Amino acid sequence: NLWVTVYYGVPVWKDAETTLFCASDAVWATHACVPTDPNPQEIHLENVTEEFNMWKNNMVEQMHTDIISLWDQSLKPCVKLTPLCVTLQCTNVTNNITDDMRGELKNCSFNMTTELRDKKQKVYSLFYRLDVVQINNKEYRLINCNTSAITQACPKVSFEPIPIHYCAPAGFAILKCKDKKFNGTGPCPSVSTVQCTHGIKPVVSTQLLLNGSLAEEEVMIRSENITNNAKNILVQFNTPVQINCTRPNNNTRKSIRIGPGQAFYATGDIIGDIRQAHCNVSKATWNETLGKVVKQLRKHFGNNTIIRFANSSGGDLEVTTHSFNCGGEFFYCNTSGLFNSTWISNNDSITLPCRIKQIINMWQRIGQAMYAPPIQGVIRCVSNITGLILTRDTNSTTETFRPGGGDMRDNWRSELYKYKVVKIEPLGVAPTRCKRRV
Amino acid sequence: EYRLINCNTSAITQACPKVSFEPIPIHYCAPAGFAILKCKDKKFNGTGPCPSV
Amino acid sequence: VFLGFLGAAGSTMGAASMTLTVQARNLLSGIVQLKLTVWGIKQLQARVLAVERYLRDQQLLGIWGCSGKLICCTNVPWNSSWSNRNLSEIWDNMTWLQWDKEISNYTQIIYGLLEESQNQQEKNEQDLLALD
Amino acid sequence: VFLGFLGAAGSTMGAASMTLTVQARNLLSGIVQLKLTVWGIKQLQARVLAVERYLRDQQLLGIWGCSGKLICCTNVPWNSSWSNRNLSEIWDNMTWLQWDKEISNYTQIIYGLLEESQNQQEKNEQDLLALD
Amino acid sequence: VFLGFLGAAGSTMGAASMTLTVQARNLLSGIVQLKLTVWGIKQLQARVLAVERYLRDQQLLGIWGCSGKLICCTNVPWNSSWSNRNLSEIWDNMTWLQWDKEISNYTQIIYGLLEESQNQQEKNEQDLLALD
Ligand SMILES: *[C@@H]1O[C@H](CO)[C@@H](O[C@@H]2O[C@H](CO)[C@@H](O[C@@H]3O[C@H](CO[C@H]4O[C@H](CO)[C@@H](O)[C@H](O[C@H]5O[C@H](CO)[C@@H](O)[C@H](O)[C@@H]5O)[C@@H]4O)[C@@H](O)[C@H](O[C@H]4O[C@H](CO)[C@@H](O)[C@H](O)[C@@H]4O[C@H]4O[C@H](CO)[C@@H](O)[C@H](O)[C@@H]4O)[C@@H]3O)[C@H](O)[C@H]2NC(C)=O)[C@H](O)[C@H]1NC(C)=O
Ligand SMILES: *[C@@H]1O[C@H](CO)[C@@H](O[C@@H]2O[C@H](CO)[C@@H](O[C@@H]3O[C@H](CO)[C@@H](O)[C@H](O)[C@@H]3O)[C@H](O)[C@H]2NC(C)=O)[C@H](O)[C@H]1NC(C)=O
Ligand SMILES: *[C@@H]1O[C@H](CO)[C@@H](O[C@@H]2O[C@H](CO)[C@@H](O[C@@H]3O[C@H](CO)[C@@H](O)[C@H](O)[C@@H]3O)[C@H](O)[C@H]2NC(C)=O)[C@H](O)[C@H]1NC(C)=O
Ligand SMILES: *[C@@H]1O[C@H](CO)[C@@H](O[C@@H]2O[C@H](CO)[C@@H](O[C@@H]3O[C@H](CO)[C@@H](O)[C@H](O)[C@@H]3O)[C@H](O)[C@H]2NC(C)=O)[C@H](O)[C@H]1NC(C)=O
Ligand SMILES: *[C@@H]1O[C@H](CO)[C@@H](O[C@@H]2O[C@H](CO)[C@@H](O[C@@H]3O[C@H](CO)[C@@H](O)[C@H](O)[C@@H]3O)[C@H](O)[C@H]2NC(C)=O)[C@H](O)[C@H]1NC(C)=O
Ligand SMILES: *[C@@H]1O[C@H](CO)[C@@H](O[C@@H]2O[C@H](CO)[C@@H](O[C@@H]3O[C@H](CO)[C@@H](O)[C@H](O)[C@@H]3O)[C@H](O)[C@H]2NC(C)=O)[C@H](O)[C@H]1NC(C)=O
Ligand SMILES: *[C@@H]1O[C@H](CO)[C@@H](O[C@@H]2O[C@H](CO)[C@@H](O[C@@H]3O[C@H](CO)[C@@H](O)[C@H](O)[C@@H]3O)[C@H](O)[C@H]2NC(C)=O)[C@H](O)[C@H]1NC(C)=O
Ligand SMILES: *[C@@H]1O[C@H](CO)[C@@H](O[C@@H]2O[C@H](CO)[C@@H](O)[C@H](O)[C@H]2NC(C)=O)[C@H](O)[C@H]1NC(C)=O
Ligand SMILES: *[C@@H]1O[C@H](CO)[C@@H](O[C@@H]2O[C@H](CO)[C@@H](O)[C@H](O)[C@H]2NC(C)=O)[C@H](O)[C@H]1NC(C)=O
Ligand SMILES: *[C@@H]1O[C@H](CO)[C@@H](O[C@@H]2O[C@H](CO)[C@@H](O)[C@H](O)[C@H]2NC(C)=O)[C@H](O)[C@H]1NC(C)=O
Ligand SMILES: *[C@@H]1O[C@H](CO)[C@@H](O[C@@H]2O[C@H](CO)[C@@H](O)[C@H](O)[C@H]2NC(C)=O)[C@H](O)[C@H]1NC(C)=O
Ligand SMILES: *[C@@H]1O[C@H](CO)[C@@H](O[C@@H]2O[C@H](CO)[C@@H](O)[C@H](O)[C@H]2NC(C)=O)[C@H](O)[C@H]1NC(C)=O
Ligand SMILES: *[C@@H]1O[C@H](CO)[C@@H](O[C@@H]2O[C@H](CO)[C@@H](O)[C@H](O)[C@H]2NC(C)=O)[C@H](O)[C@H]1NC(C)=O
Ligand SMILES: *[C@@H]1O[C@H](CO)[C@@H](O[C@@H]2O[C@H](CO)[C@@H](O)[C@H](O)[C@H]2NC(C)=O)[C@H](O)[C@H]1NC(C)=O
Ligand SMILES: *[C@@H]1O[C@H](CO)[C@@H](O[C@@H]2O[C@H](CO)[C@@H](O)[C@H](O)[C@H]2NC(C)=O)[C@H](O)[C@H]1NC(C)=O
Ligand SMILES: *[C@@H]1O[C@H](CO)[C@@H](O[C@@H]2O[C@H](CO)[C@@H](O)[C@H](O)[C@H]2NC(C)=O)[C@H](O)[C@H]1NC(C)=O
Ligand SMILES: *[C@@H]1O[C@H](CO)[C@@H](O[C@@H]2O[C@H](CO)[C@@H](O)[C@H](O)[C@H]2NC(C)=O)[C@H](O)[C@H]1NC(C)=O
Ligand SMILES: *[C@@H]1O[C@H](CO)[C@@H](O)[C@H](O)[C@H]1NC(C)=O
Ligand SMILES: *[C@@H]1O[C@H](CO)[C@@H](O)[C@H](O)[C@H]1NC(C)=O
Ligand SMILES: *[C@@H]1O[C@H](CO)[C@@H](O)[C@H](O)[C@H]1NC(C)=O
Repeated sequence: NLWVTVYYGVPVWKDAETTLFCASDAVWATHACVPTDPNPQEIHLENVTEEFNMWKNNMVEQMHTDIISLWDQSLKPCVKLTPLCVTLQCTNVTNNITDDMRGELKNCSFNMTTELRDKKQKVYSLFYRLDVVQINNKEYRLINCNTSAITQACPKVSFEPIPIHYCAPAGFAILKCKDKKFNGTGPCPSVSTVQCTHGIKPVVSTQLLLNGSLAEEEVMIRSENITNNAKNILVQFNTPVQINCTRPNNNTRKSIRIGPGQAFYATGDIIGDIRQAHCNVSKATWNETLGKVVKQLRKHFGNNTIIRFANSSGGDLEVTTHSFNCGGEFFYCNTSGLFNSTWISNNDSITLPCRIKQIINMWQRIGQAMYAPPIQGVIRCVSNITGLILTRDTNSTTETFRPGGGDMRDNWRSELYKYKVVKIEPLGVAPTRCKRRV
Repeated sequence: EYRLINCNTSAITQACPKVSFEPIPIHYCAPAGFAILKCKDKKFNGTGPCPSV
Repeated sequence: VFLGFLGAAGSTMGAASMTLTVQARNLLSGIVQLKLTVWGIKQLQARVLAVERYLRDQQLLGIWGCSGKLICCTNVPWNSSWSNRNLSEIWDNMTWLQWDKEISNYTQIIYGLLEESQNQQEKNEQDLLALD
Repeated sequence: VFLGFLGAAGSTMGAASMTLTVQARNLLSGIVQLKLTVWGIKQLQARVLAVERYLRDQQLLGIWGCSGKLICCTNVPWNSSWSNRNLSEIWDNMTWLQWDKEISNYTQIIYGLLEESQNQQEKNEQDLLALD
Repeated sequence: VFLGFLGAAGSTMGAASMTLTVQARNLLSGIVQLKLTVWGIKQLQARVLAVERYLRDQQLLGIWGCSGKLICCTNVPWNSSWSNRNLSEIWDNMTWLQWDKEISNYTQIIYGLLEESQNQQEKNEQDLLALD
């Protein structure tokens, strides 16, 4: 007869959420974080299979709110720009006649309170017409002042995305499938496990995904519900698509001592190649990759349907255009130049017009706003487009797709789908032929 | 015309009239597993072996 | 042969029992190594939860007179209603995950007798053997 | 019969010993399950103090060679000065609370020999039995 | 004779072994007893680190089938390459600090066999003695 035998160290686990913590090397917000191991360990697990589900992966939720928390903490100790909310006296800026630049900035002046709380000083600064609005030269207002206060980001702190690793506490395991195929959820024939995750950069962007990871095999299409056009579609590329964006303005920073003590960085003068900031895209590369994407689409909609690509529905600029950070500066680009195509039934280069804003609102959050300091000198950078955030638009053939975003949990999820966290249960029992003596 | 010297560098805060600045003897302790070692050697160069620990 | 953490997870319960310690070590792990700040109380909380997580079950093994754990026998007989399979149908043809899939239904029920029967009776008895 | 947490508190020490485990479990309990905030570091502090509170005495039982606790014997004889009563006057006619009322006077004194005597001598001895 | 915490630190390893418990007690110590504030999370952190510091190694002694610690034997033979000295050259003529000075070189190496060999083999074996 068999008896109850007690076992400990049993290799079993249940899907469970706990509090994850970071790790990264030894700028943005990361210093108070445990350095990574010089030899991150892993182990493929043979005969071990189980389901993943990226759409209920609470790792995303934590990461999201943690990044937000970091953001706020990095701003509290910086200078508040409360006394900037004043009536502005502004005029057009006579760019090289006649007018290709459309101005876009105003030579605003105003009676400003200085360190000598008492006698004020008439000063001036160049502002983008996206930041200011006419009251009622003419009178203008900082747009934020009708919604909330605004804080100047410190000139020392940066916004450069840094690779972050996530680790689980003892008793919890980081599981990672290596299956090159994945529908977004279901069993994985090839499952491994790791100490911690790979370095993920906290890149904030809409519409286009930047500097992410690459997919293997073919282009990956992932969606909570492909047939439901109330949902959206994640597209992961196989090959990095280069994009090179430039701001050809060697401008200065007429910092103004609007104390007491604390200093404000206003916009000095704009000189150099007065052209609109824009992005350069390899056209043939875009066409080629887009095609590869359409192949996938064909595979989930039929071998006799029509695929069209267009821009967004419009509205809030933050959603309408492609937003991203380069070197502290915030760009808004008209991606109509990319998302304008079509496919049937079965250099060259592209220039994307961009705009610059200085007053921005993070993560759709209202109640506060952050002032970007102007960055001195010409700003230009390059990155890898590694995926798309697409939405699905008389429904028997032609379908139209367009870029979206808004919810930045989407961005974190586009990477964390490779991971899941489980809770180990060391204690188990089993029937064994054994009668225990004294 | 004169100016408070601090105003060109930063803001300034008034120390509370109740709080004092009198130095008070503080003792330091280590958590369990750690030991506080103390040489009693009247001689010491600033570093090196102590015959009497 | 050293396999690695959970290296035997994809094997039969008999096979897996070979290397329970390789797992045991990292069940508590250890090491790891402007105030507050994000992570400031998260590494705190997590590292705490690890300790609790561990001891909560370790104490049960303390109560279930074994202590010298990973494996130990009892004097509680196995009730046939708790998944009636043969040893070769169990130990030589089933993983631990597959095992739990079934037996998990009677977890607290089995714990009842483990928490008690023997622990109660093994003692008293001894106290009586100490009479002389 | 399951009585409940401290269910035997109002009985003789002999009777109470029947169900020490029912209490033992909840001596550490476990489970439980804008930053800071009131309670934010209080649940923290309390849950910590529980762990320390437990182990501080558990280690003593570790030192006092038993480990398999709730009950164990020693090789230290009882000094008659420590409340000279008969077994029936003690075990069959006194609660644990009433017991402490008296014996608490010699707590550290008794701990001295428990902390030592046997722990010292049981060993060495064994080391010597291992000679052959 | 009570010496005090680390009172035998300046003696031979043989002599020092007499009073290991006097040290053992304070390895975890216990007791100790506007928000945040300096010290507010430092006493916190420190007291935590003490608990972890302790258990991290205590678990190893749990794995190394002894538990009844301070001293216990194994079934692992000593490799002569690990500082080849005689017992009188070691135990009767060397402090623990001096000992570590040398043997520390093979710490993890020795731990390998302690973590395993016996722990693996002592068991199975027993399981087989339980056949009848
Ligand atoms: C997708 O990923 C890619 C790949 O990671 C990203 O591409 C990177 O983008 C970052 C910006 O986000 C670029 O960083 C820049 O690097 C510049 C080059 O510096 C190197 O060359 C210089 C010139 O000789 C050397 O002196 C440097 O050496 C030193 O620094 C390193 C690192 O600290 C040390 O390890 C060395 O020991 C040296 O000390 C480098 O080798 C760099 O100049 C530039 O820094 C300026 O600009 C930043 C703000 O961006 C200022 O904070 C900083 O003060 C610098 O400004 C000074 O210099 C400029 C020069 O003109 C002056 O104009 C200023 O007045 C001031 O004096 C910055 O760090 C990086 O080049 C780039 N990498 C690649 C692969 O191209 C993409 O960003 C990413 N995409 C997205 C969407 O983010
Ligand atoms: C801050 O800049 C504002 C303009 O942005 C200056 O406003 C000027 O303020 C004075 C006082 O209110 C006005 O002067 C008065 O005007 C009336 C009519 O012209 C005249 O009757 C009075 O004798 C007196 O001069 C002035 O008109 C007004 N300017 C405008 C454009 O409205 C203000 O002076 C600035 N402060 C600093 C310190 O320079
Ligand atoms: C933007 O508005 C600012 C005022 O807010 C204008 O500032 C003016 O800038 C010029 C060039 O720096 C200054 O002119 C120089 O002044 C000195 C002394 O008067 C003179 O020696 C030089 O020959 C030259 O004229 C001017 O004084 C300054 N004004 C003030 C109030 O400081 C700037 O012109 C505006 N830009 C646009 C396009 O209107
Ligand atoms: C993927 O999501 C889509 C939409 O979010 C789900 O589509 C829903 O499918 C059901 C079954 O075809 C439709 O229900 C039927 O609707 C008609 C009219 O309302 C009603 O007469 C029937 O009694 C029945 O409820 C539902 O309307 C349709 N929703 C929409 C937006 O078209 C689909 O079920 C989702 N798939 C997954 C696995 O959940
Ligand atoms: C992963 O699962 C596979 C089955 O899907 C397990 O395969 C087993 O692997 C071992 C090693 O290759 C085979 O054992 C060898 O078999 C031969 C003939 O029976 C015998 O001569 C050797 O002494 C040895 O036992 C075993 O037959 C093979 N099983 C089958 C179905 O092919 C593997 O064990 C699994 N790994 C885990 C960790 O459980
Ligand atoms: C609470 O204290 C009361 C006394 O104040 C304890 O009463 C005892 O209760 C038990 C159960 O009813 C009685 O035991 C039974 O007695 C009869 C005759 O002696 C015997 O035939 C049965 O086998 C059984 O032992 C006991 O006599 C009674 N004591 C007295 C003084 O009446 C009760 O045990 C206390 N509870 C706690 C948890 O200690
Ligand atoms: C500190 O180190 C000193 C040596 O530097 C140790 O000295 C030893 O002290 C004991 C006690 O005074 C001596 O033991 C006695 O020796 C006599 C003759 O051998 C014997 O008749 C007694 O039964 C007893 O053993 C010992 O000889 C002396 N050693 C020497 C070199 O003089 C002392 O033990 C050290 N303390 C620590 C804690 O290790
Ligand atoms: C600043 O220049 C802009 C053109 O760059 C002028 O814009 C005109 O503004 C009025 C009022 O909104 C409209 O009636 C005109 O149709 C606008 N013109 C165009 C080209 O859109 C504005 O008048 C200029 N201000 C100054 C003082 O001359
Ligand atoms: C706060 O100011 C904003 C502009 O900075 C106002 O926004 C306008 O809101 C109405 C209603 O949604 C729209 O018709 C306008 O087009 C918005 N303007 C822009 C710039 O987007 C908003 O009305 C202001 N609130 C207060 C109470 O006046
Ligand atoms: C993930 O793949 C699974 C199959 O592995 C898909 O499951 C199908 O789901 C629909 C909706 O519940 C059912 O009609 C099918 O019968 C399911 N298939 C099977 C095999 O059960 C699911 O659609 C996939 N998701 C993605 C986004 O493609
Ligand atoms: C763009 O992504 C490509 C991967 O497709 C990256 O390629 C790496 O490029 C460097 C420089 O040539 C090589 O050292 C690496 O070995 C390349 N990787 C591979 C996979 O071939 C490139 O680094 C990416 N750029 C950005 C800015 O991240
Ligand atoms: C669409 O038609 C293509 C052929 O034009 C089909 O392609 C097959 O796809 C599967 C999956 O990749 C392969 O197993 C076959 O070998 C492919 N055939 C050939 C000719 O390459 C695909 O099956 C078609 N889809 C529909 C729904 O019928
Ligand atoms: C959408 O892109 C197409 C090219 O893919 C653009 O087509 C141009 O359309 C105009 C109007 O019919 C013609 O004058 C051009 O000759 C067309 N170009 C070519 C390549 O045929 C169209 O302009 C684009 N729309 C957007 C808003 O940019
Ligand atoms: C801030 O004010 C201080 C005086 O309160 C200025 O200090 C002078 O600095 C120069 C350069 O080091 C020295 O020549 C003077 O002797 C300093 N004065 C004294 C009182 O030490 C400093 O220049 C001021 N900064 C600003 C921007 O004006
Ligand atoms: C094994 O445990 C089962 C419950 O898991 C016990 O089942 C009882 O069996 C008897 C006989 O069929 C019935 O009278 C009871 O009603 C059953 N209980 C329930 C919960 O269904 C069985 O008694 C147990 N065997 C041992 C020896 O205790
Ligand atoms: C029992 O412990 C008591 C102290 O609790 C010891 O009492 C000593 O007894 C002798 C004889 O009466 C006196 O010389 C001492 O002065 C007493 N000590 C004190 C503290 O009063 C007694 O020795 C102990 N018995 C055992 C066997 O050790
Ligand atoms: C004792 O351990 C040493 C290593 O610390 C072992 O040394 C090996 O000895 C043999 C014979 O000289 C050599 O072939 C090996 O290359 C040595 N290893 C190294 C690391 O140098 C020795 O085998 C061990 N003895 C026991 C019984 O295991
Ligand atoms: C138990 O296994 C034997 C063979 O060893 C088999 O005859 C019997 O069917 C097995 N049990 C079950 C419930 O079938
Ligand atoms: C011990 O009990 C006996 C009866 O069992 C009694 O004669 C004696 O008085 C008791 N002890 C005390 C101190 O009285
Ligand atoms: C071991 O000690 C003996 C004396 O007991 C000695 O003869 C021999 O030299 C010692 N070992 C070493 C390595 O010398």
